[PDB]
Amino acid sequence: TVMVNDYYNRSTSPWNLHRNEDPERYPSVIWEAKCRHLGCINADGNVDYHMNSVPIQQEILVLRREPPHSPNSFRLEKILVSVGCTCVTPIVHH
Amino acid sequence: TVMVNLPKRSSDYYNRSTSPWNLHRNEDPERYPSVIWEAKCRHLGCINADGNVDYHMNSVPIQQEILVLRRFRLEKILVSVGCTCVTPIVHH
Ligand SMILES: Clc1ncc(NCc2ccccc2)cc1-c1cccc2ncccc12
Ligand SMILES: Clc1ncc(NCc2ccccc2)cc1-c1cccc2ncccc12
Repeated sequence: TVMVNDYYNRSTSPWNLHRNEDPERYPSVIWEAKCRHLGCINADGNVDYHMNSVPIQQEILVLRREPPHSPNSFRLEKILVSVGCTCVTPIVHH
Repeated sequence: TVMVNLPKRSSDYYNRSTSPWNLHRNEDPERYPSVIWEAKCRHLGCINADGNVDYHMNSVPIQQEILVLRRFRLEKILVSVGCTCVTPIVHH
């Protein structure tokens, strides 16, 4: 316990941004990515299913009000967020 | 003033991507967490169907704003989490 005071439009695996809001959380608003397509954009600008768009996830630190509905008392929490998309081969080498 | 009660690589996307990336160690002993693993794109370009680097396309890092604790105050920093492939800006 302590005291405390456009490029994605040009991607071959493009995404949209989605508002993730939670007043019981700091930061209250987190911008999450959702891939537009299951395939990737090929050279003619069409979705190609020989490759797949996949979201990249990241574990983010967050402050959660503890106990519920407290203006100045928080607990440190980790959550998983989608930060963007990449284009991958659908097969795995494992 | 508020009261606060107090790295791995588990996905294979980094290697399966047309914009693959490596991880670099970002360490700060007066910070929580002290170690963060940041992505860096492997190539300037992206991998084509033949397995070769296409220098016309661009590999670019995906950044995310994250919360860290510094010796105790709260700070927001930007971190690279992966890379995507984009078509370049080719007009004014
Ligand atoms: Cl410009 C382009 N070039 C290649 C690809 N995918 C193929 C590829 C990926 C990696 C390495 C080699 C080749 C896609 C696009 C592309 C992206 C976004 C919008 C587009 N709108 C119209 C036309 C193309 C678009
Ligand atoms: Cl399998 C493959 N297929 C297509 C691409 N990029 C072209 C493309 C992108 C988007 C839409 C259409 C076409 C790249 C790869 C590829 C990716 C990763 C490693 C590889 N290692 C060897 C050979 C290919 C590899």
